[PDB]
Amino acid sequence: PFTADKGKCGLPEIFDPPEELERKVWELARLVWQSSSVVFHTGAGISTASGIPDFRGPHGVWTMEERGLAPKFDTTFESARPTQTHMALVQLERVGLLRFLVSQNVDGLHVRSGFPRDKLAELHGNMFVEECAKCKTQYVRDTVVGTMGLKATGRLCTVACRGELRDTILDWEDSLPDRDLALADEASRNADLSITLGTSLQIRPSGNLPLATKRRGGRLVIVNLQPTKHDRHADLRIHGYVDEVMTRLMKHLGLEIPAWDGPRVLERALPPLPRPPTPKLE
Ligand SMILES: Nc1ncnc2c1ncn2[C@@H]1O[C@H](COP(=O)(O)OP(=O)(O)OC[C@H]2O[C@H](O)[C@H](O)[C@@H]2O)[C@@H](O)[C@H]1O
Ligand SMILES: Nc1ccc(S(=O)(=O)N2CCN(Cc3ccc(-c4ccccc4F)s3)CC2)cc1S(N)(=O)=O
Ligand SMILES: [Cl-]
Ligand SMILES: [Cl-]
Ligand SMILES: [Zn+2]
Repeated sequence: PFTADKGKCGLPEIFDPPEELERKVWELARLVWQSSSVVFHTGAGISTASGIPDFRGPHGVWTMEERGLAPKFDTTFESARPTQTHMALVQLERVGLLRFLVSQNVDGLHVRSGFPRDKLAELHGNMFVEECAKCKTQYVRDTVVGTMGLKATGRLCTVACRGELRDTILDWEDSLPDRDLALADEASRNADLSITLGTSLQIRPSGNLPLATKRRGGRLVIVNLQPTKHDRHADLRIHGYVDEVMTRLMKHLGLEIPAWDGPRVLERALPPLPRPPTPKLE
């Protein structure tokens, strides 16, 4: 916990030039069109444009620790708004173009964006979510649960139980939730397209799940400013700001990015909406 390996921190950013970027986002559009089963994998990089610093980027929580500096928040977790990328992923699921979303983010923002919980794996837990130790019932709070490390928050269960409520934030030693990880693994293995968004993929087993798509001929796309662990294994790497890549993709796919209504919780995916007809590819 003092000595916990924090991986490689503050590696240089790569920026694809605009023509190369435009050409790579079109090829990402082509792979989404061809894919039966698209799984998205998200890391702290999708929440940097909403004021929340990442871990290993130039101004990351671990990077600044290594240099004896403090990370800088431009928001509270509570006042944080989902990004363009968060709202793009909401819409891609609604029109049936995303099968499953796996996130390492504890920032609560996929849930607040209105993303269906039944298509989300929160591998490292959720700051707004507490769980009953007895009935395993989860509560999505409008404020951050004040503890970390699967501790007692001080509230009791209201299930028609008085079970002790605990946070969902894994400590370094704590293994991933069996339900979320099993569902993340399954969706990853069965995917023909895995797209990683603002993750450096350095955490096991979180960062290895996109590799499971590569078995039986699936395609891997990494979108990230820095190198990631699995750059070698990727069919397509896109070095740009994830908001720019996702707005450009959504425009190629015929899809508008929807308004955020403010914080809302959807437990179960609604029936799919109409989507644009597919272009002729080959
Ligand atoms: N706007 C942006 N657009 C694209 N990429 C970005 C952007 N901003 C940052 N990045 C990139 O996004 C990447 C973010 O990678 P990391 O910072 O390792 O976060 P994780 O989600 O992988 O951390 C996993 C766990 O490790 C921790 O201990 C916690 O337990 C976490 O849950 C960087 O390479 C940035 O270059
Ligand atoms: N970007 C960022 C920066 C800070 C926070 S946080 O202040 O809410 N807080 C959260 C817990 N960590 C400590 C950890 C303890 C155990 C860890 C761990 C669990 C499993 C597998 C590997 C692991 F390393 S990490 C400190 C920051 C949140 C984010 S966000 N947008 O949610 O990703
Ligand atoms: Cl904090
Ligand atoms: Cl819908
Ligand atoms: Zn209970």
